[PDB]
Amino acid sequence: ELELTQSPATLSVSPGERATLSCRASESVSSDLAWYQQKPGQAPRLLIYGASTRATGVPARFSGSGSGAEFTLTISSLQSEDFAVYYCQQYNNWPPRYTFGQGTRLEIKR
Amino acid sequence: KKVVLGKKGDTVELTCTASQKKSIQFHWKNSNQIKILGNQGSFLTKGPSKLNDRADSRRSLWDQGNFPLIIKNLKIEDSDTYICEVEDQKEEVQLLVFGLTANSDTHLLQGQSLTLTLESPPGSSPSVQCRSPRGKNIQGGKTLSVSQLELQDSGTWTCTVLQNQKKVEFKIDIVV
Amino acid sequence: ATTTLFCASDAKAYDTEVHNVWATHACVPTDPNPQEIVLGNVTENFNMWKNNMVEQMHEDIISLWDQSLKPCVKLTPLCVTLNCLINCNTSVITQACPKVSFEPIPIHYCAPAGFAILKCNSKTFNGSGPCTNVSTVQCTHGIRPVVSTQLLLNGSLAEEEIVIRSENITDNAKTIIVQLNEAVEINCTRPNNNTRKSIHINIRQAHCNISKARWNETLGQIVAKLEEQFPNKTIIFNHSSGGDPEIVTHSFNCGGEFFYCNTTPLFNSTWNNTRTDDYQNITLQCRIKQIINMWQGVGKAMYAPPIRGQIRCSSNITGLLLTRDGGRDQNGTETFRPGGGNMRDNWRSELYKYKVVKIEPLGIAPTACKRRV
Amino acid sequence: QVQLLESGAEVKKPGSSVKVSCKASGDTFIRYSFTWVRQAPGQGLEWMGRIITILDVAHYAPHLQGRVTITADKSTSTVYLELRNLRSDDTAVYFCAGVYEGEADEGEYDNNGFLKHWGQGTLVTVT
Ligand SMILES: *[C@@H]1O[C@H](CO)[C@@H](O[C@@H]2O[C@H](CO)[C@@H](O[C@@H]3O[C@H](CO[C@H]4O[C@H](CO)[C@@H](O)[C@H](O)[C@@H]4O)[C@@H](O)[C@H](O[C@H]4O[C@H](CO)[C@@H](O)[C@H](O)[C@@H]4O[C@H]4O[C@H](CO)[C@@H](O)[C@H](O)[C@@H]4O[C@H]4O[C@H](CO)[C@@H](O)[C@H](O)[C@@H]4O)[C@@H]3O)[C@H](O)[C@H]2NC(C)=O)[C@H](O)[C@H]1NC(C)=O
Ligand SMILES: *[C@@H]1O[C@H](CO)[C@@H](O[C@@H]2O[C@H](CO)[C@@H](O[C@@H]3O[C@H](CO)[C@@H](O)[C@H](O[C@H]4O[C@H](CO)[C@@H](O)[C@H](O)[C@@H]4O)[C@@H]3O)[C@H](O)[C@H]2NC(C)=O)[C@H](O)[C@H]1NC(C)=O
Ligand SMILES: *[C@@H]1O[C@H](CO)[C@@H](O[C@@H]2O[C@H](CO)[C@@H](O[C@@H]3O[C@H](CO[C@H]4O[C@H](CO)[C@@H](O)[C@H](O)[C@@H]4O)[C@@H](O)[C@H](O)[C@@H]3O)[C@H](O)[C@H]2NC(C)=O)[C@H](O)[C@H]1NC(C)=O
Ligand SMILES: *[C@@H]1O[C@H](CO)[C@@H](O[C@@H]2O[C@H](CO)[C@@H](O[C@@H]3O[C@H](CO)[C@@H](O)[C@H](O)[C@@H]3O)[C@H](O)[C@H]2NC(C)=O)[C@H](O)[C@H]1NC(C)=O
Ligand SMILES: *[C@@H]1O[C@H](CO)[C@@H](O[C@@H]2O[C@H](CO)[C@@H](O[C@@H]3O[C@H](CO)[C@@H](O)[C@H](O)[C@@H]3O)[C@H](O)[C@H]2NC(C)=O)[C@H](O)[C@H]1NC(C)=O
Ligand SMILES: *[C@@H]1O[C@H](CO)[C@@H](O[C@@H]2O[C@H](CO)[C@@H](O[C@@H]3O[C@H](CO)[C@@H](O)[C@H](O)[C@@H]3O)[C@H](O)[C@H]2NC(C)=O)[C@H](O)[C@H]1NC(C)=O
Ligand SMILES: *[C@@H]1O[C@H](CO)[C@@H](O[C@@H]2O[C@H](CO)[C@@H](O[C@@H]3O[C@H](CO)[C@@H](O)[C@H](O)[C@@H]3O)[C@H](O)[C@H]2NC(C)=O)[C@H](O)[C@H]1NC(C)=O
Ligand SMILES: *[C@@H]1O[C@H](CO)[C@@H](O[C@@H]2O[C@H](CO)[C@@H](O)[C@H](O)[C@H]2NC(C)=O)[C@H](O)[C@H]1NC(C)=O
Ligand SMILES: *[C@@H]1O[C@H](CO)[C@@H](O[C@@H]2O[C@H](CO)[C@@H](O)[C@H](O)[C@H]2NC(C)=O)[C@H](O)[C@H]1NC(C)=O
Ligand SMILES: *[C@@H]1O[C@H](CO)[C@@H](O[C@@H]2O[C@H](CO)[C@@H](O)[C@H](O)[C@H]2NC(C)=O)[C@H](O)[C@H]1NC(C)=O
Ligand SMILES: *[C@@H]1O[C@H](CO)[C@@H](O[C@@H]2O[C@H](CO)[C@@H](O)[C@H](O)[C@H]2NC(C)=O)[C@H](O)[C@H]1NC(C)=O
Ligand SMILES: *[C@@H]1O[C@H](CO)[C@@H](O)[C@H](O)[C@H]1NC(C)=O
Ligand SMILES: *[C@@H]1O[C@H](CO)[C@@H](O)[C@H](O)[C@H]1NC(C)=O
Ligand SMILES: *[C@@H]1O[C@H](CO)[C@@H](O)[C@H](O)[C@H]1NC(C)=O
Ligand SMILES: *[C@@H]1O[C@H](CO)[C@@H](O)[C@H](O)[C@H]1NC(C)=O
Repeated sequence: ELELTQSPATLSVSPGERATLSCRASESVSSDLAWYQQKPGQAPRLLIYGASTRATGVPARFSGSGSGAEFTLTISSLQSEDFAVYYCQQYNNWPPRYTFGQGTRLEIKR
Repeated sequence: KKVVLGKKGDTVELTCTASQKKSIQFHWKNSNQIKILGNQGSFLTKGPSKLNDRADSRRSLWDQGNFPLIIKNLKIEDSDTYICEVEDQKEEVQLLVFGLTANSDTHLLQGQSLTLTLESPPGSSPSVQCRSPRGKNIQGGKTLSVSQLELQDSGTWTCTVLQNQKKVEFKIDIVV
Repeated sequence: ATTTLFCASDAKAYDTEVHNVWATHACVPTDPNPQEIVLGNVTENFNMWKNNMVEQMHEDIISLWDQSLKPCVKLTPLCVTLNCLINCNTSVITQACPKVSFEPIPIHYCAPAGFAILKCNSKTFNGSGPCTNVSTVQCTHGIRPVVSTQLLLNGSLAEEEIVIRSENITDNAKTIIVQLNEAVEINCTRPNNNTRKSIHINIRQAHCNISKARWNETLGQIVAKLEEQFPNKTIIFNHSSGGDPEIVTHSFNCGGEFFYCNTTPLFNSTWNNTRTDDYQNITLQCRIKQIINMWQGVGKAMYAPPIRGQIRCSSNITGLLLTRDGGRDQNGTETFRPGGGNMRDNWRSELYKYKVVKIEPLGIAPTACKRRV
Repeated sequence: QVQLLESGAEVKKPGSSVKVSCKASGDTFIRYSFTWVRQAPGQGLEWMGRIITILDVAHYAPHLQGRVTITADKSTSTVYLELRNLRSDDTAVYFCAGVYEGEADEGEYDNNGFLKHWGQGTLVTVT
């Protein structure tokens, strides 16, 4: 099997600040990585597919890059509705044996 | 020769027989030598006839040695013989499709007469054997007429049509 | 004889080409000094549709496709011996799908130790008719294993005139193999310029070009031969009559790209002694597919998505497969729709000149001697 | 264009069989694949399986093949998830998930492994 590792557990941010994330795979993987969003009790909306192409409706505030093992992500002008759990789900093995990722979350100062 | 019956709308399945068990070439021709179907290697070729979208075949049984002919939405115009050309044989069967119904759709009363309608294929001689749940086993030729249609005559009468010791059952719309 | 024949192709043994890998593991190098012994005044009934040699090549190519293009999902039927609801459940197989290189290589079927291969040399040969210039060899000429429908690609050309071959005419069941005497070219590309994957929630598009000023010449000779078989009727070409997508359109392969080229602007014209086309670049619209129907038996398949760009096929056209539409409704016409699909018919157009025979040496004859006892 | 409609949130004793359905509209059911993602309370997104609508095939994780199976009743356009041999670890939220494929009927298939359309989630809990 494979394993996706996240560097932080949460992400210390603030509104109007830039946020970056990174996903690391246990093995080698090409540009077949998609980034997912996650809101509590909602549907995990798609963000990027293939690590460099936005979906139909994803704003320009969300972007990312990287290949091989490291896979970056950038969030320009962090809005109020952009505070949601993020996920990393790899898909590059045939037959499909991909499992999951850890995921990060934005923080709230309190 | 083998012969089956159609029900004007359902499907039909005319089969060929093979013994080599190797999934070889075969065809289907009408009485005018027109192609309908046929294997071409392992693919399927629909012949240039009036049954393009209606002809079909069960691809999963070719390697066993059975080459059926699946024709959906049967019409009276397709009542014709067909030819099998598996190895060098000329296995021929005949198709006879017709439809049995009535004229008065829904507006009917108690104490009225009933009329039937049969569109037999051109060049045939059918025998309609009516049967009713009340025991009215009406026997006659092609056209049949009933002089009593009351509340007791309710229920879809199953009038079967026999020809060459082959018969198929149908239904009758009776709305009173 | 009904023997096996060892192949003999000029391989490379170093590149990652599929056919070079297959030819290295099961083929021998080509004969550097071939010998064709010309026989005298002999005549042999060369039947071609009952040739058992073509039944072997077809089983030696299926073993190559199971070593070349491994399908991602190989859905194939499988029935159970139950008389008649027959139990016929599918059996899928999931394998890795690496996009590999793909290019045919000319192979040579050679006779084993103890047998010989005859070869006619008549410029017409007629098919299942006995010729007279029979010469023996030990290995056939260059044969490419190209798998295609409606248009026989890369291969040998006719000697002097476009000849037509068919097992039996006027029975509209046997395909008519037409061999050309001049190589009609064809170029099929898609450089890059179409990275648009989907349209709504193009990379699946390609095209081909045929020299109209050159293609009309070869078609003009085909109708000259077909009218010799039917002088009073009218030669009317048409598109396919429907069926599976590998038969309705043209289908060839180039590096895993399974081009399904629509050939309606190539057979639409009706004919007589005069033309009905126009008056250079006939845009033959093609399309890469992913869920195909295997030619090596019943059952679908599914391959990996196409390559990014620069897919070129600098082919040739040596043959042409044509069917016929006869009947009692045929009011003085001749319909020649494109057929093909049976790959055995693709190689019978190549292995028509040969036949595998053995030498029986006994003989009995009457004479005037007598054994002294 | 497409929508999803999960089944009802039903609780069952660990050991029985579980069935989850999902309907759709907006596009023909055999035009694109469908997957299944497991949402456990407080855990991540575990991948259950994937099913192609045309080719009735399925691929799963190595720790679920002896307990799950997916069918796609194209006559009713409703994917099913027969999850038998229920245990205590299997308490999670199940939901369908789809992703469009360009013209798979004609053969222009794409094999999109990502996920775009999602349902809402049915609650599965053992006692
Ligand atoms: C009938 O007969 C005719 C012959 O008469 C057949 O025609 C042949 O058809 C072949 C395939 O259709 C075709 O083969 C291609 O040739 C290309 C050009 O070859 C020349 O260049 C190479 C490199 O310079 C020389 O070594 C060689 O000697 C030639 O002079 C090759 O480049 C092609 O290989 C690429 O395509 C295949 C397709 O699957 C790949 O598998 C293969 O690995 C190569 O892939 C690379 O290139 C593609 C192009 O876009 C990339 O998308 C891909 O990602 C790879 O890219 C990497 O490498 C490139 C460098 O190449 C680099 O820039 C990039 O960044 C990546 O790192 C292929 O081999 C024959 O040439 C052609 N013959 C003739 C004479 O025309 C015809 O097919 C027959 N009919 C049938 C039905 O078979
Ligand atoms: C190449 O082959 C194709 C084979 O499909 C052929 O196309 C079809 O030919 C048939 C034969 O004539 C056409 O069928 C008729 O066409 C006339 C002319 O439009 C229609 O009016 C007819 O429809 C009426 O008649 C039927 C009974 O005959 C009724 O049942 C029907 O309800 C209508 O009242 C009839 O369809 C057919 O239209 C064409 N189809 C196409 C798409 O062309 C084609 O002609 C061949 N090519 C050449 C050059 O010959
Ligand atoms: C090469 O292929 C040719 C066609 O592809 C073959 O031609 C076939 O030749 C035979 C011999 O004449 C023809 O058979 C005739 O069929 C008619 C029609 O039969 C109907 O009527 C009779 C009574 O008349 C009835 O008993 C039947 O059931 C039919 O209803 C007969 O009347 C004739 O007597 C004769 O048998 C074929 O029709 C013909 N094929 C076609 C498609 O026209 C030819 O044989 C092949 N060559 C070789 C060497 O085999
Ligand atoms: C009967 O079959 C034999 C088979 O060999 C035919 O002999 C071959 O004839 C061709 C001519 O069409 C020869 O090609 C020529 O070769 C010479 C010398 O190599 C060269 O100068 C020419 O440019 C041309 O290429 C061929 O060599 C010859 N075969 C052999 C082994 O010499 C013969 O022609 C056939 N008979 C008839 C009437 O066709
Ligand atoms: C190959 O390319 C040819 C290009 O001509 C395609 O033929 C065209 O196909 C369209 C789609 O069916 C036809 O349009 C239809 O016309 C009928 C009237 O006959 C109309 O009732 C329909 O609503 C529809 O508009 C079009 O007529 C036809 N062209 C001709 C000259 O007949 C062909 O479909 C392509 N085939 C493949 C396998 O790609
Ligand atoms: C059968 O298919 C052939 C395929 O080539 C058809 O020939 C094509 O016919 C069209 C007629 O619209 C030609 O278009 C012409 O283009 C010139 C220049 O742009 C323009 O001045 C004309 O008004 C006309 O639009 C087209 O060039 C020609 N193909 C080639 C390669 O030259 C033929 O018409 C088809 N026949 C039938 C009965 O469908
Ligand atoms: C009909 O189709 C043929 C090929 O399908 C077209 O030939 C192609 O024409 C272009 C335009 O001139 C050629 O590009 C040029 O090639 C030369 C030689 O390398 C290069 O130096 C130039 O800078 C330019 O790139 C192309 O090579 C040629 N194809 C081949 C195989 O040689 C033809 O133009 C088409 N007819 C019409 C009227 O468009
Ligand atoms: C060309 O091939 C055809 C068959 O494909 C041969 O035709 C038969 O020939 C024999 C004797 O020559 C005749 O008795 C038959 O009646 C012919 N049948 C048909 C359907 O034509 C023909 O002989 C071959 N040509 C040559 C020169 O041998
Ligand atoms: C298909 O492409 C081939 C080459 O890939 C073309 O062959 C060349 O044609 C030009 C004339 O336009 C000649 O000057 C060249 O010498 C040819 N090449 C060679 C190697 O001889 C061919 O013309 C193209 N045909 C079509 C129909 O597009
Ligand atoms: C195949 O044929 C098409 C149609 O002629 C070619 O497209 C033309 O290309 C020339 C030069 O590249 C242009 O001047 C024309 O305007 C193009 N026509 C159209 C309708 O766009 C195409 O280039 C040919 N393929 C190759 C490889 O040359
Ligand atoms: C496709 O056709 C071309 C010609 O249109 C063939 O090129 C010829 O190849 C022979 C082989 O030795 C040469 O003798 C000729 O001089 C070539 N002619 C031209 C104009 O290039 C080409 O070989 C054919 N392709 C295949 C695979 O047979
Ligand atoms: C073949 O026949 C011709 C006809 O004259 C003759 O000259 C020749 O010798 C014959 N061939 C043999 C090997 O005898
Ligand atoms: C075929 O086309 C060429 C031009 O490409 C032309 O010279 C020739 O005359 C045409 N053939 C006929 C029979 O018109
Ligand atoms: C039919 O063709 C023949 C030659 O095969 C010819 O003699 C005859 O005149 C033609 N028919 C007509 C009506 O011209
Ligand atoms: C075909 O051409 C001939 C002359 O070669 C002519 O007599 C005949 O009428 C033509 N056919 C049609 C349908 O016009």
